[PDB]
Amino acid sequence: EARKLSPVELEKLVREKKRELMELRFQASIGQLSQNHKIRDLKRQIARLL
Amino acid sequence: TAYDVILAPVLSEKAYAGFAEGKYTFWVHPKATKTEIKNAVETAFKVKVVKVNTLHVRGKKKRLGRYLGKRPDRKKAIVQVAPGQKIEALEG
Amino acid sequence: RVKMHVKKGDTVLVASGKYKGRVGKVKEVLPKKYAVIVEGVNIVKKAVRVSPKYPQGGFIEKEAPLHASKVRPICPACGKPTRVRKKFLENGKKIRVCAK
Amino acid sequence: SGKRPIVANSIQRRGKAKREGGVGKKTTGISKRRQYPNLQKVRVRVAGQEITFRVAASHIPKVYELVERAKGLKLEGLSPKEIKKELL
RNA sequence: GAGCCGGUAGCGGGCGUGGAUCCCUGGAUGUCCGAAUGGGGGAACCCGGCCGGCGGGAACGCCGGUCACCGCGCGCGCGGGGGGAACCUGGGGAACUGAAACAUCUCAGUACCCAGAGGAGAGGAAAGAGAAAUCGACUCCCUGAGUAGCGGCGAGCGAAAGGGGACCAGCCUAAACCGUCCGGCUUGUCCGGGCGGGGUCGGGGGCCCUCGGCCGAAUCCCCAGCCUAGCCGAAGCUGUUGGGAAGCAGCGCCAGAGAGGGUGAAAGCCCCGUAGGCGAAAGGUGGGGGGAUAGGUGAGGGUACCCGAGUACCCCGUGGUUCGUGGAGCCAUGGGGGAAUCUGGGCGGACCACCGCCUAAGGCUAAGUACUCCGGGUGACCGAUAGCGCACCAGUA
RNA sequence: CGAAUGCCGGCAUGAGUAACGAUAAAGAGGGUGAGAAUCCCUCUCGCCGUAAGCCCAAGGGUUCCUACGCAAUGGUCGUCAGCGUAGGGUUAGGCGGGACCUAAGGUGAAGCCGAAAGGCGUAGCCGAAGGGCAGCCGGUUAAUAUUCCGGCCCUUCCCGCA
RNA sequence: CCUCUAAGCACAACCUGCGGGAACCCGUACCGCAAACCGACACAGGUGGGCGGGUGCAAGAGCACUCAGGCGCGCGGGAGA
Ligand SMILES: [Mg+2]
Ligand SMILES: [Mg+2]
Ligand SMILES: [Mg+2]
Ligand SMILES: [Mg+2]
Ligand SMILES: [Mg+2]
Ligand SMILES: [Mg+2]
Ligand SMILES: [Mg+2]
Ligand SMILES: [Mg+2]
Ligand SMILES: [Mg+2]
Ligand SMILES: [Mg+2]
Ligand SMILES: [Mg+2]
Ligand SMILES: [Mg+2]
Ligand SMILES: [Mg+2]
Ligand SMILES: [Mg+2]
Ligand SMILES: [Mg+2]
Ligand SMILES: [Mg+2]
Ligand SMILES: [Mg+2]
Ligand SMILES: [Mg+2]
Ligand SMILES: [Mg+2]
Ligand SMILES: [Mg+2]
Ligand SMILES: [Mg+2]
Ligand SMILES: [Mg+2]
Ligand SMILES: [Mg+2]
Ligand SMILES: [Mg+2]
Ligand SMILES: [Mg+2]
Ligand SMILES: [Mg+2]
Ligand SMILES: [Mg+2]
Ligand SMILES: [Mg+2]
Ligand SMILES: [Mg+2]
Ligand SMILES: [Mg+2]
Ligand SMILES: [Mg+2]
Ligand SMILES: [Mg+2]
Ligand SMILES: [Mg+2]
Ligand SMILES: [Mg+2]
Ligand SMILES: [Mg+2]
Ligand SMILES: [Mg+2]
Ligand SMILES: [Mg+2]
Ligand SMILES: [Mg+2]
Ligand SMILES: [Mg+2]
Ligand SMILES: [Mg+2]
Ligand SMILES: [Mg+2]
Ligand SMILES: [Mg+2]
Ligand SMILES: [Mg+2]
Ligand SMILES: [Mg+2]
Ligand SMILES: [Mg+2]
Ligand SMILES: [Mg+2]
Ligand SMILES: [Mg+2]
Ligand SMILES: [Mg+2]
Ligand SMILES: [Mg+2]
Ligand SMILES: [Mg+2]
Ligand SMILES: [Mg+2]
Ligand SMILES: [Mg+2]
Ligand SMILES: [Mg+2]
Ligand SMILES: [Mg+2]
Ligand SMILES: [Mg+2]
Ligand SMILES: [Mg+2]
Ligand SMILES: [Mg+2]
Ligand SMILES: [Mg+2]
Ligand SMILES: [Mg+2]
Ligand SMILES: [Mg+2]
Ligand SMILES: [Mg+2]
Ligand SMILES: [Mg+2]
Ligand SMILES: [Mg+2]
Ligand SMILES: [Mg+2]
Ligand SMILES: [Mg+2]
Ligand SMILES: [Mg+2]
Ligand SMILES: [Mg+2]
Ligand SMILES: [Mg+2]
Ligand SMILES: [Mg+2]
Ligand SMILES: [Mg+2]
Ligand SMILES: [Mg+2]
Ligand SMILES: [Mg+2]
Ligand SMILES: [Mg+2]
Ligand SMILES: [Mg+2]
Ligand SMILES: [Mg+2]
Ligand SMILES: [Mg+2]
Ligand SMILES: [Mg+2]
Ligand SMILES: [Mg+2]
Ligand SMILES: [Mg+2]
Ligand SMILES: [Mg+2]
Ligand SMILES: [Mg+2]
Ligand SMILES: [Mg+2]
Ligand SMILES: [Mg+2]
Ligand SMILES: [Mg+2]
Ligand SMILES: [Mg+2]
Ligand SMILES: [Mg+2]
Ligand SMILES: [Mg+2]
Ligand SMILES: [Mg+2]
Ligand SMILES: [Mg+2]
Ligand SMILES: [Mg+2]
Ligand SMILES: [Mg+2]
Ligand SMILES: [Mg+2]
Ligand SMILES: [Mg+2]
Ligand SMILES: [Mg+2]
Ligand SMILES: [Mg+2]
Ligand SMILES: [Mg+2]
Ligand SMILES: [Mg+2]
Ligand SMILES: [Mg+2]
Ligand SMILES: [Mg+2]
Ligand SMILES: [Mg+2]
Ligand SMILES: [Mg+2]
Ligand SMILES: [Mg+2]
Ligand SMILES: [Mg+2]
Ligand SMILES: [Mg+2]
Repeated sequence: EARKLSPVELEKLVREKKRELMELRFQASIGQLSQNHKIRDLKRQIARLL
Repeated sequence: TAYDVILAPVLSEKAYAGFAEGKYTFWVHPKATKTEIKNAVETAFKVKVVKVNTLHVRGKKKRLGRYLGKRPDRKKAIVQVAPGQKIEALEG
Repeated sequence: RVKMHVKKGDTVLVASGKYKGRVGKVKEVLPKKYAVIVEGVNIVKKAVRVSPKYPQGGFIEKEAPLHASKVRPICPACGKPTRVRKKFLENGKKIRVCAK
Repeated sequence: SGKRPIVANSIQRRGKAKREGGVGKKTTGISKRRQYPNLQKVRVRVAGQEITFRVAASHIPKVYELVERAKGLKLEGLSPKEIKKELL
């Protein structure tokens, strides 16, 4: 769990973004919603040791 | 994999009427798509959901090819009488 | 890949057409259509908009791509094709000889 | 048919004839159809415990040679695999 | 190495000379179906069991493992299963056709089906070939040669030797005997069963006392080189008609680059390139180059020990080879009879006797050759009814 | 290239000719619209009424509904449409299937037989508008409603108490 | 579903009520004797089950009319060979 509880947080954030997108209120789309390239797989990469 | 279930709500004239009784129909992840997403909506909006229904919608389209987007499952919560919260009342 | 070419966003002579010999500024490379825009072809776009905003006053309408095999770069020289000098760690574009 | 210690069956022609035959007079052939000569097969029963083979019956002495043995192992219930793979 | 966020054109939204976009290499995630493989299934879906996880919870849930079947050895483990445009081997295998009918025949062991296998497959080290006191594995190409032949001696089918080439290579195993060991018994100074050691025409081997003795893998790690991204790559300016110059003209220059493309047309000198030469951290690749390993070193003379068994040989039935019953050998083998292990056994085209040749009934064995889904270049190849069926969102409507 | 009842493409002729797909049948007044016999409404007229009306399976799949349209498809026209564009719309412990069962028939461990493909085949499993299983009535939007909601009832399981 | 005992368990396990809990996947729109299915067509054809009202004629799922409901059959206007 050295990298978890962070993607739970960032997937919570992306289900603030996808809420904000459906109503007409998401005015930085690719500036925010394509976080999941570097962010979000920011800490979805470790070698599963042991 | 709990916030990758409830994909999006729907702004619609029918799911603005869900705020009088039973909270709004979301498009849910149409596979891994159980009606026990009650522990995917109350773990997301901190409520106590009584009853959930289920669907399968959204067919075809022209412009050269078919299947307008997806065929996403979408339904709701019949969440307990006034834990209905979580700023949703915007737009309707 | 193949799509890389003469130069980048600097000042550059064009030796093309009506503008056979014109030193334009920073050039704003296209380049999948292999052009730039730089300062030369200034043909009028007889268009309103796609979004109907701030309507038609005059037309001082913008430029055109200008195919990039005719934008001769510049240095303290005129023309003189670019070259590569590496200096053991870099890759710089030095012209037929002046410098830079 | 089968094989159990030998090669499978073959395919023959027939080659009818209607003639006198060379050492008498002029010869001939008639019709070359496919007889399908299924090899000689006999279900043999041996007493390893209850074991059964489809052996070629020009190879019944060979399967009794295979039975005149003691290959160090007891019963799993069926066991012709150790009788047929400890064949030469 | 400066632009990007695919085929973007539009929301404007961001992101980059502290290095992005891309391309390559190596991982990670790979939902579901599919050999499908937990069971079912009407493919892309349902329904589980066990373990481990979230009143998120004991019940329904979802996650992440594991649950097919078969083959090989000691419940335990390593493979197999399906796919592939052709190419190949084996098992099967037509018929129209041709014979100016047709049945033998031909088409043809073709097409096709099935199995198998791999970048090749096959075959392969002589029980060979056949006239030479000869050749010496196998394959492929050209000759032999449309010869020899076969043939309702019609139609037609059609070698092989020799000889040129390519390529090159030989080897493991009971060509018996010694010990080992679960048990066999009539406890036998012994039956067969697994290994192990022996064993491959100082004609072979095992056994019995002289005369003592290391070449080299197909296997293994290496290393170039090859790819899988790329990179550097020479030298032209002016005037002219013109929409536009590279055209025309003048004055040049490079050339290990005057192949080609695009540039507003006709460009060696604008670009991309080409000649030439660099480039691999990572993976494949590879004795082409050197390295070691595994293996190989009754020469002699004897006491007749062993040289692959329902096999050879004989007959009946057939296929293969040029061979269609013929004088029918040979090679395979479905039926029946059924041997011996070197004064053995087979072959040299019935057979027999001389003279030769060669060792079957166990297996492996690179290389050269066929192929082209694939990538590249090449064209007295096509230029949209052509070329693939598709230059285009086509195996689509 | 001139012929192959050639092939592909084009355009003719036939020809403004036959037809326009039921001899159930229309007429009028307002609208709307640029435009109307055809669209909407009204009022008569007619036609089916064991259907030419409702409901469910089969099948088809978004044709449903609303709004913007009318080039194209409607055998005419079309503002209309089922056609084009975009957006909505299909809510189940109780209805139907599956977490249940079998019939014919498949598949099929075992077993048999086939040159290979494979062909059989016991148990088992699959197999359904058959058996079994817990729901009725009303309302609501533009569309769903035995699903949403209102009332009453009922079923399985799991935990706790007796 | 009812029942009987094997294995087993008899500190379980079932059974009856009362309290709480849990109830999953798919189908659901619309046409459905048709302009949306099958017939290349908005095709006079084909299509399974259920309700299919009233009055009259002996009865009737007939026939005649007609509720409810749904259509006037997606070309018409003339003329009167
Ligand atoms: Mg449902
Ligand atoms: Mg549509
Ligand atoms: Mg660098
Ligand atoms: Mg003859
Ligand atoms: Mg024949
Ligand atoms: Mg017997
Ligand atoms: Mg994009
Ligand atoms: Mg980088
Ligand atoms: Mg990057
Ligand atoms: Mg990329
Ligand atoms: Mg994961
Ligand atoms: Mg499966
Ligand atoms: Mg199955
Ligand atoms: Mg399914
Ligand atoms: Mg917890
Ligand atoms: Mg827990
Ligand atoms: Mg599992
Ligand atoms: Mg191994
Ligand atoms: Mg296979
Ligand atoms: Mg024939
Ligand atoms: Mg003939
Ligand atoms: Mg004939
Ligand atoms: Mg032949
Ligand atoms: Mg090979
Ligand atoms: Mg071989
Ligand atoms: Mg030899
Ligand atoms: Mg030859
Ligand atoms: Mg030769
Ligand atoms: Mg030779
Ligand atoms: Mg050699
Ligand atoms: Mg022994
Ligand atoms: Mg040995
Ligand atoms: Mg001696
Ligand atoms: Mg090395
Ligand atoms: Mg090197
Ligand atoms: Mg490269
Ligand atoms: Mg360069
Ligand atoms: Mg250059
Ligand atoms: Mg001119
Ligand atoms: Mg040119
Ligand atoms: Mg031109
Ligand atoms: Mg040129
Ligand atoms: Mg070079
Ligand atoms: Mg390397
Ligand atoms: Mg390395
Ligand atoms: Mg290799
Ligand atoms: Mg021998
Ligand atoms: Mg015998
Ligand atoms: Mg012989
Ligand atoms: Mg003769
Ligand atoms: Mg002798
Ligand atoms: Mg012999
Ligand atoms: Mg010989
Ligand atoms: Mg002989
Ligand atoms: Mg002779
Ligand atoms: Mg080989
Ligand atoms: Mg070769
Ligand atoms: Mg190419
Ligand atoms: Mg041409
Ligand atoms: Mg050309
Ligand atoms: Mg064309
Ligand atoms: Mg074509
Ligand atoms: Mg053309
Ligand atoms: Mg296409
Ligand atoms: Mg013509
Ligand atoms: Mg003619
Ligand atoms: Mg002619
Ligand atoms: Mg024509
Ligand atoms: Mg015409
Ligand atoms: Mg006429
Ligand atoms: Mg007429
Ligand atoms: Mg008419
Ligand atoms: Mg009437
Ligand atoms: Mg009537
Ligand atoms: Mg509608
Ligand atoms: Mg029109
Ligand atoms: Mg029309
Ligand atoms: Mg209008
Ligand atoms: Mg529509
Ligand atoms: Mg209920
Ligand atoms: Mg039910
Ligand atoms: Mg389930
Ligand atoms: Mg079932
Ligand atoms: Mg049965
Ligand atoms: Mg069967
Ligand atoms: Mg089963
Ligand atoms: Mg049923
Ligand atoms: Mg039923
Ligand atoms: Mg409805
Ligand atoms: Mg409904
Ligand atoms: Mg009741
Ligand atoms: Mg519950
Ligand atoms: Mg309904
Ligand atoms: Mg009906
Ligand atoms: Mg209708
Ligand atoms: Mg139809
Ligand atoms: Mg028809
Ligand atoms: Mg009609
Ligand atoms: Mg009809
Ligand atoms: Mg009927
Ligand atoms: Mg009557
Ligand atoms: Mg009637
Ligand atoms: Mg009509
Ligand atoms: Mg009349």
